[PDB]
Amino acid sequence: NFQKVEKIGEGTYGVVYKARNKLTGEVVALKKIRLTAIREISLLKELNHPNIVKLLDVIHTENKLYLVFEFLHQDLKKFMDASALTGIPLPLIKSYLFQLLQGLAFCHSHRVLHRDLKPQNLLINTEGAIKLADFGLARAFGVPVVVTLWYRAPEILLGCKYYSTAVDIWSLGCIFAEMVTRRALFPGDSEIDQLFRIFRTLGTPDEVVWPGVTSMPDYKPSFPKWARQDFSKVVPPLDEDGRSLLSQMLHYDPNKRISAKAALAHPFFQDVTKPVPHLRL
Ligand SMILES: O=C(O)c1cc(OC(F)(F)F)ccc1NCCc1c[nH]c2ccccc12
Repeated sequence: NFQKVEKIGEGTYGVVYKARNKLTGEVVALKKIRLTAIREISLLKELNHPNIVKLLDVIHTENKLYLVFEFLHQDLKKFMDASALTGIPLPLIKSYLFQLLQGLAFCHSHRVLHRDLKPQNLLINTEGAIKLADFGLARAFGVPVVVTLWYRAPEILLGCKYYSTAVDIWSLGCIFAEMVTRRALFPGDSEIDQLFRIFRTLGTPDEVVWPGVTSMPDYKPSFPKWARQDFSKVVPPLDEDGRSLLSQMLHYDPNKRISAKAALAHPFFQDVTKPVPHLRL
């Protein structure tokens, strides 16, 4: 049905190809996934937002699951690498953050979580748009399907079984910091190394800042107690509006962590514009 054009990427869920519909000529991103889900997934075809990748078609044939997505040429990881020596201009960082919060507020309003946000899942086009892609919906929908931990919320790493929309805010805060500084904020290589990198920067959490943290499934009283280091070291250049918003995105307590909807009203976005990136395809 399709002419494979190139392999776009991997991820231990499946493989993604750029492909051309043999009959219509549409170029699409084709996701092959080896194996109540089929129904609720398919609902997403008609649930759409400018800052979410469009799921064109869902095809369950054989012992595999094919997902046909709209194709975009670039992602934020590639753009950030290409911008490492210059840095992404603040107005574009701001526009991207704003759009991603719009995308999250939409899918959170429909009670859909992403769960696995990372730069390489954020697609961008020549028109200044950025879109949520590669949702981690396998577990949530119950599909019978090396992992990056750098953007995982602390409640996930501490074994919370029933985590909330707040996990996506945490991940987006880590990406925000990375656009600003051009370095991953918390590049852990194990679940405990990820946790300890977070603690070394934001302080070991306790019941004062995060009620109930000490009762969490993987919390150990033996965790080292790091002081919180001053937040001025975290994303240095960024102005106080940006730092303020980031600090609310990185609150330990998911109940205190800012929502996508409230973050859209933060003063950091008072002068928000939509610049156009300069993309080499
Ligand atoms: O992005 C993927 O890879 C993916 C995998 C899925 O199930 C799995 F089993 F994992 F394959 C299911 C959906 C997926 N994307 C959904 C994108 C989407 C369109 N409209 C939406 C409205 C609100 C929230 C999200 C969306």
